[PDB]
Order: sequence, then structure tokens, then C-alpha cells
Amino acid sequence: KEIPDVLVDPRTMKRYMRGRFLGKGGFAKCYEITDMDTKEVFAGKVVPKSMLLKPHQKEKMSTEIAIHKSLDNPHVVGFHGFFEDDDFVYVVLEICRRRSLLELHKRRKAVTEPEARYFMRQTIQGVQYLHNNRVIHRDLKLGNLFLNDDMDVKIGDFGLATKIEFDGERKKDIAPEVLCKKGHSFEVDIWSLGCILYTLLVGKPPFETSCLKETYIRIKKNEYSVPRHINPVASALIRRMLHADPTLRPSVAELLTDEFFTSGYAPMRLPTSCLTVPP
Ligand SMILES: *c1oc2c3c1C(=O)O[C@H](COC)[C@]3(C)C1=C(C2=O)[C@@H]2CCC(=O)[C@@]2(C)C[C@H]1OC(C)=O
Repeated sequence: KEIPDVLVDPRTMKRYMRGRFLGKGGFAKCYEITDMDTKEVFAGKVVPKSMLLKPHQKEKMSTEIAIHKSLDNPHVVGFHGFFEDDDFVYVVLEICRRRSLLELHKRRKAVTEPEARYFMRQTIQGVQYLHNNRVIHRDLKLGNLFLNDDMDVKIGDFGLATKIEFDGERKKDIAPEVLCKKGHSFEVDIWSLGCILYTLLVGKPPFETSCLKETYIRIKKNEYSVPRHINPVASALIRRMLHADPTLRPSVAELLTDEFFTSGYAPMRLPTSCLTVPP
């Protein structure tokens, strides 16, 4: 199935011109799309109906779209509408031309402490908004923290996001709670954030190994080592964020007010040079 040059929808009746290829993920291709009337650029997510044959797969996406539709926050990827077609499902999103924190990390390795502060603060502010709206991301990673031209963090990929419907709800359908199938809520996002902060400051993920089975065992037994080179203040925060007990992990609200975010220089802006070299 060939993707149309002009993407049209019955609802808004706006015309989107399919342009520059931006990348793919899980056989879902993404393109730089331009509104043929207003001339504003968006990231057009194109996913084929041949991938969503099973009603199980149709659902997921419907939950993903529903959750993302509700969201509006300067640190969450802007959702600007979706529409079906004969062959494809098109999702219109805020465009992030500067890839993700994963591409930055692979190029930079261990970043400077002030950079970690900047990136984490914006990400946590994003996660706080999600948690205040009873949304758990569940898949927070460097590859999901997208960057725009101004180097602002935008959280995306809600393909594993859920809504907490009631108080004290534990979910059964990566943190130790999920691997043990014991039940989880908001504190799985804090765990992931701890992994991210570790990876930014150290240069490598805390549980990474060549074997997938060995990685899961280390998570279960809480086997990681924050190197001696890391600032004790940052080291203390990581250990609390990655606590074996989900209850002893800090809430998203007390993350911002931690010593780490107040002890040293916290830049309010970052230049695009941080993609390749230290500032
Ligand atoms: C599924 O929601 C999104 C994406 C997919 C996908 O197929 O891969 C990537 C994400 O990789 C983890 C997709 C295309 C991307 C986005 C997305 O929401 C981003 C949101 C804002 C943006 O600029 C997008 C479209 C970039 C894109 O990630 C890549 C590969 O650049």
C-alpha cells in the first residue's frame, strides 16, 4: 500500500501534504506533514491497517489515542488530531526535529551535571502533569524524551500508558513490580526516571547487559552500582528513585525540590550544540 501524497480527513477537512521522512518505529512510519492551507508543520504518524487486523491491536491504539487526546502540556508531545482512511490510520503530532535524548546520549555519553539537571527537570515537570491527571506512562526512556529546535523535552509514545480509574488501584496487565507481576501504580515512572538520570550522568544504563535474562535478574535483586565518580548528592537521589520498595521511592512532587536540583548550576536554556559536544 502506497502512502498518499496528500492526507485528508472527513472531520476537520484540512489537507496535509506528506513530506520529509522523519523515521519509523514498530513498522509505523512517520513523516513531516504540512497543512496545505495554514502552512504549519506537524509530525504525521502513519500506521497501516494491515498491522491492525486483529481487534486486540485495534483497541492498544484506541486507548493510546484516547489518553494522548486528553493531554496538553509544554513538556508532552502535542496531540493535534487523528483520522482513519481506506488503508491507514493517521495521527497528527507536534514536530520534534531534534530526535530524542537517546541520540544525544549515544553521541555524548556521560553529560555534564547541569545538563542532567535541565533535562530531568523538564521531564519530571512533564511526568508530574501526567500523574496529576492520573496517567502513568509506564515506558519512560531516553528514546521517548523527544527534543525540538529549542532543545525542549517533549514526552511521547503512550503505547503502554494507562489511566488510574480509582484510588489505590494496582495494575497487573521496567520496574520490579511489573516483572514480579505483584501490582503497580505511579511509582514505576519514578523508577524509569531514576534509570534515565543514572544513564545521563554515568553514560550507560544501570542494568544493561548483553543478555536480556541477566538484565531482568539484576532488576529483581536490585543489582546496580552507582560509580564513585558520581556526586554523592546525585548518587543519593538515584538510590532513592531506584529503591526496591515502591513506597520508599520519592513522589514526582518531591523530585523537583531535591538537593540535586538546587545544589549546583541549573541552566534555563540549552544550545543545540549539546547534541554533539559539552556546553
Ligand atoms: C510511534 O508515536 C511516535 C513514533 C512512533 C514510531 O513509529 O517511532 C517513533 C518513536 O520512536 C520511539 C515515532 C515515529 C516518533 C514520535 C511519536 O510520537 C515523535 C513525536 C514527536 C515527533 O517529532 C515524532 C513524530 C518523532 C518520532 O521519533 C523519531 C524516530 O524521530
